[PDB]
Amino acid sequence: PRRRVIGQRKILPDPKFGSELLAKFVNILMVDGKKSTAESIVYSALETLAQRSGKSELEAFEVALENVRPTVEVKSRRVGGSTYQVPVEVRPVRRNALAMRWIVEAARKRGDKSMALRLANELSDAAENKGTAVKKREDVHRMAEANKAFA
Amino acid sequence: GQKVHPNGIRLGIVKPWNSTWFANTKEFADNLDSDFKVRQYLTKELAKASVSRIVIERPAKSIRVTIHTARPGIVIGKKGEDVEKLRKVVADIAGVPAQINIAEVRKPELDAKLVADSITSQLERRVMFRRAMKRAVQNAMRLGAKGIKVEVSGRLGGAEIARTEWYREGRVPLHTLRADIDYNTSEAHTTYGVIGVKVWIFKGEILGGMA
Amino acid sequence: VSMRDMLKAGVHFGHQTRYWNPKMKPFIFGARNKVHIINLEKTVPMFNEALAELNKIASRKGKILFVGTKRAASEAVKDAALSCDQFFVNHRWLGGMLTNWKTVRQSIKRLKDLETQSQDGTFDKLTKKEALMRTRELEKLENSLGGIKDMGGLPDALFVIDADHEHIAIKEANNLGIPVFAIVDTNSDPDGVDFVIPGNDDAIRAVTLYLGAVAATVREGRSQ
Amino acid sequence: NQYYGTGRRKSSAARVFIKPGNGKIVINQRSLEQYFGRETARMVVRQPLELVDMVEKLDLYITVKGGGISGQAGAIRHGITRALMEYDESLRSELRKAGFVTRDARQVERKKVGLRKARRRPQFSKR
Amino acid sequence: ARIAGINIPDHKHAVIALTSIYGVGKTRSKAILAAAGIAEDVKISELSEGQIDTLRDEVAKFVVEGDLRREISMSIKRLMDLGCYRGLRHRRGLPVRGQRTKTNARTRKGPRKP
Amino acid sequence: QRIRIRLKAFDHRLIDQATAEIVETAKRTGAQVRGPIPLPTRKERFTVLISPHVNKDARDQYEIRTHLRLVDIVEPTEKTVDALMRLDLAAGVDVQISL
Amino acid sequence: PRSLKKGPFIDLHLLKKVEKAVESGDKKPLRTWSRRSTIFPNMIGLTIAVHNGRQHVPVFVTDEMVGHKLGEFAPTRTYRGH
Amino acid sequence: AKQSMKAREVKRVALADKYFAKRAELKAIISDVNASDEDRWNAVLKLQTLPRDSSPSRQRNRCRQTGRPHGFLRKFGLSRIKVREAAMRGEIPGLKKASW
RNA sequence: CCGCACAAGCGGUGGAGCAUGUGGUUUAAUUCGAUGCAACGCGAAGAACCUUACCUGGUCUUGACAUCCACGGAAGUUUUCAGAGAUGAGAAUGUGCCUUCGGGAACCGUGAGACAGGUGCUGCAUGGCUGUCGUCAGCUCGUGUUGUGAAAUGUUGGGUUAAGUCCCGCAACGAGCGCAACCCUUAUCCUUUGUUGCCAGCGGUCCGGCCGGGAACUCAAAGGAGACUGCCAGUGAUAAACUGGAGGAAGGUGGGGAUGACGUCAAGUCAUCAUGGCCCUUACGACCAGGGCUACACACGUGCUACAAUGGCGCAUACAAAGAGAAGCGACCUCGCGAGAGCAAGCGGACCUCAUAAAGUGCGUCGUAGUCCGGAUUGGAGUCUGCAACUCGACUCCAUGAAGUCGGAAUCGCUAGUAAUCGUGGAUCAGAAUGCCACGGUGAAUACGUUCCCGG
Ligand SMILES: [Mg+2]
Ligand SMILES: [Mg+2]
Ligand SMILES: [Mg+2]
Ligand SMILES: [Mg+2]
Ligand SMILES: [Mg+2]
Ligand SMILES: [Mg+2]
Ligand SMILES: [Mg+2]
Ligand SMILES: [Mg+2]
Ligand SMILES: [Mg+2]
Ligand SMILES: [Mg+2]
Ligand SMILES: [Mg+2]
Ligand SMILES: [Zn+2]
Repeated sequence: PRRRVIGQRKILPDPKFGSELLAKFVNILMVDGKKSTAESIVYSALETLAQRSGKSELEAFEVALENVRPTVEVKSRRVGGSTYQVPVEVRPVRRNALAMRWIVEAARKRGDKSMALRLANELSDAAENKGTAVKKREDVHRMAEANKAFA
Repeated sequence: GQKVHPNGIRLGIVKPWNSTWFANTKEFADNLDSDFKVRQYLTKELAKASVSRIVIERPAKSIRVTIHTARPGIVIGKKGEDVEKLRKVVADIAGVPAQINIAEVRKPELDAKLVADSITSQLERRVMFRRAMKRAVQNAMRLGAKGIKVEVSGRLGGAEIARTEWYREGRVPLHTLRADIDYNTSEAHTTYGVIGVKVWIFKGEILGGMA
Repeated sequence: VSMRDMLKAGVHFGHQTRYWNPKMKPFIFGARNKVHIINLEKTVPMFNEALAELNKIASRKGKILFVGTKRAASEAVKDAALSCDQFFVNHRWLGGMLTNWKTVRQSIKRLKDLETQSQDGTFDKLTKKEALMRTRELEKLENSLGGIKDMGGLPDALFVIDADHEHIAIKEANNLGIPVFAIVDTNSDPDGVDFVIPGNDDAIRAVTLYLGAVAATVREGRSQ
Repeated sequence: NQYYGTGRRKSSAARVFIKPGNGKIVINQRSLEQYFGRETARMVVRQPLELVDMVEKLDLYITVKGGGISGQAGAIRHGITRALMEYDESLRSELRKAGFVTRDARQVERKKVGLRKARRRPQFSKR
Repeated sequence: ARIAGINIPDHKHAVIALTSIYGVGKTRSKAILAAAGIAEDVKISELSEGQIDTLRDEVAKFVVEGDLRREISMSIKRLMDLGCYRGLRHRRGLPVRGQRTKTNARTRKGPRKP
Repeated sequence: QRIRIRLKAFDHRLIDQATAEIVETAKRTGAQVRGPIPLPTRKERFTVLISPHVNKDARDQYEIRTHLRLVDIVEPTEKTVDALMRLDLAAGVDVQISL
Repeated sequence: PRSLKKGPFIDLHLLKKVEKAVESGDKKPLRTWSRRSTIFPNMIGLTIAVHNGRQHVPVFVTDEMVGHKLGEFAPTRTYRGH
Repeated sequence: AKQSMKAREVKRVALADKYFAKRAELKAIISDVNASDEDRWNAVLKLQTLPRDSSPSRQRNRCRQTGRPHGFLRKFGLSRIKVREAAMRGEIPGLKKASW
């Protein structure tokens, strides 16, 4: 973008609910460009969400995200020729994106003998404001504050 | 960096081929190999004639070839005796009844072969390459060639190093497929060394395609 | 033109007393409100004697180049040239318009070739975008040499508005010996004008007066 | 009246035909669900008809050939939209805002020399 | 549930616990299971001893794991004793099927040596 | 009973001319044509190293496109088949005749 | 390794030399250039030299060696480490 | 390259031709099963005798113009260099650069 | 100022095993070159023999190949012994055609030497071709002006573009090499033509596009039309230019190629070819068998398969494009577990074949483990190609079941149908694909910005 920022491909919504955050979300969980393998695992989570954690999974969909959607961010930059780890805000879209990465990663670190089960759990886990995605929101919300020497 | 071949690129756009005959995978390889051989024999016979072009189209049974040269009377000889025996040698070396036609070019300077080879020769006359090529470009401009470009490379005047050089006259555009550009290379084997020569002649852009 | 005819148009008007050129002292009536006032007593006879020379030149088949690059007065000077079948420069002056006659002739030929080609055809053979681009190039050549496409050779006389603004033209003319007829405001240097008219060069009314009188006398010189 | 349609996407092509009546889908003589083992694809063909909500008004005899399941469906949807514009004669504006008449081009890039993929670059080892 | 070679390797699907024995591989094991008529996925544990008896038979019919290793050892033994090309290589502990020794021969070559 | 004829060439202009001349001559002989049907032309791609010196990057791609036309006359007579034999075509074109 | 429709490839002239040896009883190891020909039952308990490419090496055949190529026994390279 | 090599190739070719028949029928006998296994045995043994150069395997594609062992184009039997050249001139009927 | 240069992102390398090149090493030979970019799965689009130049040995000396003039024999065909074959040694058959009868043609062989030959050295003698900076935006000239003049101006400045793109300013104006465009392809539509291609309508049909027929639509392939910030609104020096919207199939050079301005780097190539000169010439020339180009204490580069539940396994089950092909593909049917084999039609290919695409989808399975993961390696047993497969081919079946549990330092690649994945074909080829060249399936994420890394 040294000339002009090139926009990331603009996405379209899941049909199962007409929503898109799913769409962007599944696009995250997707591995080796296989859409069919990915969407299966979200329904193996959101469906089991609407029951394990209570109805309205699509609202549980984000109660975790809410628990994870970051606010403070650290774009370390050598403004003076020396790298400064300055805490900074990010527009809404990113923190959503970031969070989405922040959870899917946690669905790859739990074992449980299945990937579908891991996504279901971590979602609810962070849906109760407890776990890792929220944690990796905590720590970033911790080291961002810890380094505030200069703007 | 390395330039592309102006003739090749403009093939099927403004440059018709040199051999038209249809062929199939089984006979294509033999047909080109025989075509290469007659051309090789003919060019040597036409070295005296100073041939500019040699086209070869094979009809389904017969083979026909046309020659473009600055010396029609030399190719005619007397009652076509020379070219007659030539038709013979070619018909046989190609194992096909042969028909030989001549279409002499009326503008020898406006053909890159004739000019290039004249240059090669004059160099073998050890004339001053510089004035040689310069006289040639002036003659082409006098004939009205929209533009001319020439290049002599290697051992200019038996130089113990290769002082490769080029000269450009008028306008000779490249990268524009609309432009009609005759091109040709040639060589001259001086006792000191082998010297290559390239020639471009732009005669104006064509409109409406190969027609 | 009579002194009364000029004065109503405002020919006596000039630039500020802050901005004047030294050689213009003889032609300056005085100052009012820190404004230079031009003397019509000199202006009228010099303009008449210049009109005599212009009539003479046009009556020996002279080619006349009206020169002015003011954005306000460009169309006035162009129409002035058209009213007497002459040649003009109404857009920014280009150096070597006179001394470099050969390059201008090649540009004139390119303008003529493009207009002839469009009438002849082959625009359809070109892509529609390319044909439009060729029309734009023809328009650009017209905006550059609309006045001098038919001049044929170097002109026989020059009429210049605001000689200081067009100083390159007068330098060229003097280098060629082509006579210069110019409306010279107080801020201009009058050395380059062989028949000098000291007068306002901005005001549309006085400029149109100059042009109309010159063109009437040029048509008169042509008529014989 | 049978309504002809021609929708093309990726490497699939699709002839489409609409008949007013009870809503039904018959593609390559298959039944949609029976055609696609994926739901998204059934939803994609239904989406243009669903947006106008005229599903019960037109039945569908359609044919698709070439490409893969996603291209098949895309081309089918495209053909559907063209047939809908033809039948209503006022749907062109609705489809244009919707985004279903885009076509989208996007043919796969041809592999290029010296490149393991049409754009992938063979590893260049600096060190 | 004893069978040729190892006894009761693991409680896994018959074909699995079967292939577990050296000299018994996916195909020999599945063919033996088909010959026995015992089910493919039934666990070796909890399988009828009478069925296990049919297995000891159908397997001892093959060269048993202990016997197999002896015989291949003797094969390679001769192969070397003849000092034959592959005989030599075997003695040299190097690839004996034209695999390049120039690079990537570690499988038989073993740990890197300066 | 038919007379089908396949024409192959490297330039469409020649093949088009050949077909045009063969349908029109059929009209002169009162032969009923099936029309100059176009057919998938065959593209042959060749990749070739362009440098004698050792490199992999230097490469070039050429193509041979074989234009292909088909015609056929439902009811031939001496006047139709003999006219095709009488007709003389250019070299670059290919004539295949079947009944 | 080899198609068993026609059987193991052996050289004719090697058959000649070997059978002549045989009928003539033991002879000093005849020499051979065909590393390829397959050992046979008639060639048992006899020696033969075989060009390792720079020189023919003497190998004394035995029952088991039958059914293999003569060349396998001859080494075409040397090696002694680093 | 070496005219020696070119002539070697010409010879290999011309020679290996005539025995095509013999070579062929020989394999036939050999390949052909249901034989007594001696008729073949000697038959294959007989085939062995023929000039080793008889096998088409002995032959080697070689650019006709330059006798070059690598870079052979079955469609032309020429070197990648020489075919490029002949193309650039336009000899190869219809051949043009491919862009897509 | 700009560029996957950086940054934000995915997927990697660097670990493992193996394929693959290179150096080192060894060899008799392991033939020759390439050596940062711009060598190192490079030449080589394919070393068993051949290939082939390297080694070993066998051999020939006007010769393997060419012209020369003699002498003789038709040309040939078949056939035997020795040899490893080179080759000798024979031994038979034929001993032909034109001729104006002389001979000639035709070849074959022996002699004469003139001569042949070189993959011998010299890319620092060169031509030719190619790599690079770099498709980088630059490089210049005519005229003019000024300078007595070496010169400068133009190309400078400011907006502003992908661009020395364009405009306004500007003693500069024009132009060229260029850029752009013209080319091919793809994205929409229209005309013409309708078989081997299609079936909308129908009549029939065994219900198969299959057949009456249809010529609609798909496709097919020749022609065409369409994208121009055209248009509108809003900025901007009112100019250029930008932005958004509408229309539109596509929007701002619509996507992709080809095209490399000078010029640079004694770049690379004298083993494509050509060639200056030097050296061998009973041999650095020529033929033949075997070995060698595949060696392994080793080191680097490139690539492939993995480490496993988005997985594996089994069962059923689905959507392609582009091509190749008559010493060919090789249908069908029979045999075999397969490798294949037999049989054998059709196809020179919109007709036949290769060939029934995988990922997917549906069902059971396994339940985290060195596992039902991965697959190396090895034994055994065969198949095929090629006289011939041991060194040293490919593939099948049985068994073995490594290492490896996502790989430091460091590092590399990509901004959309992209990367990633999964299949497909082709070249080279008797046979010998992880290598190359193409075709499709599914198909991401991020790019705040330019401080910086490099590059220009
Ligand atoms: Mg070979
Ligand atoms: Mg060398
Ligand atoms: Mg070198
Ligand atoms: Mg050098
Ligand atoms: Mg050897
Ligand atoms: Mg090697
Ligand atoms: Mg690698
Ligand atoms: Mg598995
Ligand atoms: Mg694990
Ligand atoms: Mg590759
Ligand atoms: Mg693909
Ligand atoms: Zn003034």
